[PDB]
Amino acid sequence: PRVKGGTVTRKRRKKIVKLAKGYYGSKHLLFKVANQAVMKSYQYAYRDRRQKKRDFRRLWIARINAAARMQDLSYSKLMHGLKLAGIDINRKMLADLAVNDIASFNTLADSAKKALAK
Amino acid sequence: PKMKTHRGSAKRFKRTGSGKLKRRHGFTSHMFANKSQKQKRKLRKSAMVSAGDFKRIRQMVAKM
Amino acid sequence: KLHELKPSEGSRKERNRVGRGTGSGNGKTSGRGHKGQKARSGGGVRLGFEGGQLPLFRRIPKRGFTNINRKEFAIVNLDVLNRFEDGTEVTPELLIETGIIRNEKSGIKILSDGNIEKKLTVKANKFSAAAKEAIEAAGGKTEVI
Amino acid sequence: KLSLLKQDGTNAGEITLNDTVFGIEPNEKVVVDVILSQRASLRQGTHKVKNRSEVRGGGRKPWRQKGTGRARQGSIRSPQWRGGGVVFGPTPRSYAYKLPKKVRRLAIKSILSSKVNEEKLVVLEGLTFDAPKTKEFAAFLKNISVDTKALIVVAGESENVELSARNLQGITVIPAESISVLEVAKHDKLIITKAAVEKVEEVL
RNA sequence: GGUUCGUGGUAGGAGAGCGUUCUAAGGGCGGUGAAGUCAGACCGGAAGGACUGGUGGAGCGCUUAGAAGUGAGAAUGCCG
RNA sequence: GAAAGUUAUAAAUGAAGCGGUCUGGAAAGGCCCGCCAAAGACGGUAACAGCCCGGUAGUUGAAAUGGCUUUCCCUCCAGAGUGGAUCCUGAGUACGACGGAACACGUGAAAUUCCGUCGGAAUCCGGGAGGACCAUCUCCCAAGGCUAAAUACUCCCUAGUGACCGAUAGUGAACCAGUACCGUGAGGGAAAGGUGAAAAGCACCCCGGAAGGGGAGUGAAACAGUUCCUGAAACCGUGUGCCUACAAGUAGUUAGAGCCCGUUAAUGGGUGAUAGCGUGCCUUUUGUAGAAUGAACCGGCGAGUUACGAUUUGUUGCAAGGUUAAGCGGAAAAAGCGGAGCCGUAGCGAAAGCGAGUCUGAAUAGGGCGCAUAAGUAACAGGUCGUAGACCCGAAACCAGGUGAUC
Ligand SMILES: [Mg+2]
Ligand SMILES: [Mg+2]
Ligand SMILES: [Mg+2]
Ligand SMILES: [Mg+2]
Ligand SMILES: [Mg+2]
Ligand SMILES: [Mg+2]
Ligand SMILES: [Mg+2]
Ligand SMILES: [Mg+2]
Ligand SMILES: [Mg+2]
Ligand SMILES: [Mg+2]
Ligand SMILES: [Mg+2]
Ligand SMILES: [Mg+2]
Ligand SMILES: [Mg+2]
Ligand SMILES: [Mg+2]
Ligand SMILES: [Mg+2]
Ligand SMILES: [Mg+2]
Ligand SMILES: [Mg+2]
Ligand SMILES: [Mg+2]
Ligand SMILES: [Mg+2]
Ligand SMILES: [Mg+2]
Ligand SMILES: [Mg+2]
Ligand SMILES: [Mg+2]
Ligand SMILES: [Mg+2]
Ligand SMILES: [Mg+2]
Ligand SMILES: [Mg+2]
Ligand SMILES: [Mg+2]
Ligand SMILES: [Mg+2]
Ligand SMILES: [Mg+2]
Ligand SMILES: [Mg+2]
Ligand SMILES: [Mg+2]
Ligand SMILES: [Mg+2]
Ligand SMILES: [Mg+2]
Ligand SMILES: [Mg+2]
Ligand SMILES: [Mg+2]
Ligand SMILES: [Mg+2]
Ligand SMILES: [Mg+2]
Ligand SMILES: [Mg+2]
Ligand SMILES: [Mg+2]
Ligand SMILES: [Mg+2]
Ligand SMILES: [Mg+2]
Ligand SMILES: [Mg+2]
Ligand SMILES: [Mg+2]
Ligand SMILES: [Mg+2]
Ligand SMILES: [Mg+2]
Ligand SMILES: [Mg+2]
Ligand SMILES: [Mg+2]
Ligand SMILES: [Mg+2]
Ligand SMILES: [Mg+2]
Ligand SMILES: [Mg+2]
Ligand SMILES: [Mg+2]
Ligand SMILES: [Mg+2]
Ligand SMILES: [Mg+2]
Ligand SMILES: [Mg+2]
Ligand SMILES: [Mg+2]
Ligand SMILES: [Mg+2]
Ligand SMILES: [Mg+2]
Ligand SMILES: [Mg+2]
Ligand SMILES: [Mg+2]
Ligand SMILES: [Mg+2]
Ligand SMILES: [Mg+2]
Ligand SMILES: [Mg+2]
Repeated sequence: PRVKGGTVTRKRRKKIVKLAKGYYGSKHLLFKVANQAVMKSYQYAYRDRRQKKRDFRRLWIARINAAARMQDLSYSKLMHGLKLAGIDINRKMLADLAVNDIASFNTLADSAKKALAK
Repeated sequence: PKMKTHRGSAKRFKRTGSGKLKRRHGFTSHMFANKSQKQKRKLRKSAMVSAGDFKRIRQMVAKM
Repeated sequence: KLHELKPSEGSRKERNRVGRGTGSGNGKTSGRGHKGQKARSGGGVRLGFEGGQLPLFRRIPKRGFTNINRKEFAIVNLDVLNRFEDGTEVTPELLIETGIIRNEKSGIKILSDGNIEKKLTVKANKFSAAAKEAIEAAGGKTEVI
Repeated sequence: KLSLLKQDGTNAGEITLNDTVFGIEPNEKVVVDVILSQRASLRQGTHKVKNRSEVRGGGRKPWRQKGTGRARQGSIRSPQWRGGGVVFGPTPRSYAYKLPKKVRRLAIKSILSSKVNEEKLVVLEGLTFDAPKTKEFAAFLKNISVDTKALIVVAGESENVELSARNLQGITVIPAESISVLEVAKHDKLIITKAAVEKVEEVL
């Protein structure tokens, strides 16, 4: 029996053009151009889930550094004192205190400063 | 159509009782003044088709 | 139960189709490689070809001849003949009567493999020396037809 | 083994069927194989397409091999052309095949003994009608509770049994030597007369 | 159901599957609106599958098997 | 040349529901009740009909012509044995030399058959063949002719079937198709199906020369109005929510304010100032973003298949056994019959031959191949191979029959 190729080719191709919604020009209209724009976007999104974790740690580090220099300390000396004393708070929350609750950040900076002095 | 048997191989090959192929040595025609008696006394015997050659000529002699 | 047919498991398999996309491993080149004589349609060499080197069958000599008057016998051993009853006149007609001998090519020859306990009176065209001796050791009698 | 009924629908004694025919353990793997082969041997296989050597036309090279700027072409009936030939397609062919004779006998016994374990076999004293009457067959067919598709197997009977059941939709009549795996499996119940049971056991 | 060791990949080997047309049996829905077509922010590990609404105006699914003219983005490919 | 019967070529009769009710433009549909059936095949009828129509099963029918069978008429006809004096039984024939061909057989140790050219028999006390040839034996009578059925094919007619196509498919041609068109000619050779159940195919009014529109009307529907069912994508436009004229860009992705919305309701939708990262897809390559190749875009079409054999794996039946082929039978069935044949059960040797052994050899030696140490077979499914175009497209060229000196 003959199997003519209807109703299946269009359904699969149209599902790709829908994912290319918002692209410039023919990248959201024509299948071939939109097909390789969808594959590239998946490739860009795959490795940007890795840099998103790198991008934020650099932001926290550069922000704890700014608040620590207001207490006659550098970031590196602050981190050495905290680990030496035993405080286990990570960069995400140390940066949170430096912006929202700067009063408590000075409390942690005192513990780090004392541990570096015996 | 049923496949044909290689007629040039059926004249000089021979099947044993275990499915192997037996042949004769191939340096005994006319230059017997250049070969020692030790060579000639051993080239008159028979030999077996090696495994490498067998895999290449299985289908040519399938029906004897 | 025509709506619940289930063939025996392992008795049937789904065939392989090549050249249907790269997600199946048999896509672009369809299991053929790249750009040879074996990658072409209808390509390939003879069954015994070796690319110009002399074939194996052409560096060994022929041997022998075929006898037109060759005689080939139907072989029955001693163990099969033990199924008869004592004193039975074993005859080539009886052998083909039971169907133990399907075709008597040029005759019947009894060989001496196994053992015989019944005292029989066998008849055939040929006997092996050990087979005739063994039958005579059990009070038998062999007469050549 | 089985209660024997009369045409009027009343009990009429008991009949014992052969245990080597109606009482063996069914082999379901065998029955499926025979059913598939019997269905595949029913198709005509009258189908065909035209190659590139059978479509009218072709031969002449459409244009010059080099210089024109078009692609290389050799005929207008090539497979990739609009009116060209088909590459492989169908061809006239037979599909029939047959299993070894002993396997075909074991499938008949198994399908004919599974209808006993399911209580779907009705032995009957004798079926006959003086004149063909489709109205009387329906009245008969309700005296015994079937209400579905059935296979009527009659050996002696008469010619009025086939005439008076031809118009019914799910009712088929066979003369007791045409019994087969596919026909038995295609129907729900199996009404067989006592005389037809004797002939069936004689064969197998 | 646990423990240990693993899980980049071209040519290539092995396995399990999705989807299309037709056939058989069972069971179904449809002028109170079938297939098709359009839109959507739903579901599955993938191929893919539902639901709701607009158009359309008469056919089409589901389950288990079977058979193939079986799935296209490229051939200076053919036609529009 | 007559008669009887049959059949083909027109046809006749032919059962049973206007059943009630719901939706609906329309009932054949849903629900609830009846009936016919040797008729529940097919098609039509305003949606899906055994009971509305043409019909169907069954039973009937032929003035006329063709066909067949039988009979009558008609026509024509000697067949058995015993003898064997004597006579007849296919002449430039059979054969042979030379040169070719057909025989599965390529001149070969080449029988057999045929052709051209030369030579050239016997004839029953005879002649030919049995794969050079001679002797014996066996079988048979050449150089004259005729012969039905079993076999091959389908331009056609009748009745049917399909796990065949469904308008780029299926015939080149579903439509005034070998047509239009192209060529001096032989020759090559298309595109093109669908209003609606019913034309009920828009009376009349308004703008306009008209075409074409806006009302009104028919219709279930006119966003069904004369390429008219459905009406996708490329492509062309109108309106609008967010952004955009100091900016260096494979156009996206990750973070993200502001503004605008409100979903298959869930860590929702649209657009996005700004910041980080980021050189298309395929092919061919040691290596390509590549200034190496292909693609203007969208849609349809477009490439490992089938038959017969070989081998290996899986499944099933039987098992030292397994299995039938052609064919008879039948419904394009299923049994049944059919054992002819094939594979296995024993191998070794060139062969005679011997045989659980055998060959080589002077050998009781040694060694090679085998048994000891035994599972095959039939059918189906997967992989691969062989013969076929064999995976799809592509040459320049070769041969055969023809058409051309209107240039
Ligand atoms: Mg179709
Ligand atoms: Mg397609
Ligand atoms: Mg955007
Ligand atoms: Mg020599
Ligand atoms: Mg697979
Ligand atoms: Mg691969
Ligand atoms: Mg590809
Ligand atoms: Mg390649
Ligand atoms: Mg290669
Ligand atoms: Mg041609
Ligand atoms: Mg040509
Ligand atoms: Mg065509
Ligand atoms: Mg991997
Ligand atoms: Mg890893
Ligand atoms: Mg594979
Ligand atoms: Mg469909
Ligand atoms: Mg819809
Ligand atoms: Mg295809
Ligand atoms: Mg592709
Ligand atoms: Mg394209
Ligand atoms: Mg009538
Ligand atoms: Mg009537
Ligand atoms: Mg109404
Ligand atoms: Mg009604
Ligand atoms: Mg009908
Ligand atoms: Mg309608
Ligand atoms: Mg209709
Ligand atoms: Mg000659
Ligand atoms: Mg001559
Ligand atoms: Mg003579
Ligand atoms: Mg002979
Ligand atoms: Mg001779
Ligand atoms: Mg003749
Ligand atoms: Mg066409
Ligand atoms: Mg169409
Ligand atoms: Mg002209
Ligand atoms: Mg008007
Ligand atoms: Mg007007
Ligand atoms: Mg109007
Ligand atoms: Mg109206
Ligand atoms: Mg319509
Ligand atoms: Mg339209
Ligand atoms: Mg559009
Ligand atoms: Mg500036
Ligand atoms: Mg600006
Ligand atoms: Mg730059
Ligand atoms: Mg950016
Ligand atoms: Mg860039
Ligand atoms: Mg390329
Ligand atoms: Mg290079
Ligand atoms: Mg190139
Ligand atoms: Mg280009
Ligand atoms: Mg394109
Ligand atoms: Mg192949
Ligand atoms: Mg087996
Ligand atoms: Mg017949
Ligand atoms: Mg039949
Ligand atoms: Mg031998
Ligand atoms: Mg030995
Ligand atoms: Mg010797
Ligand atoms: Mg001329």
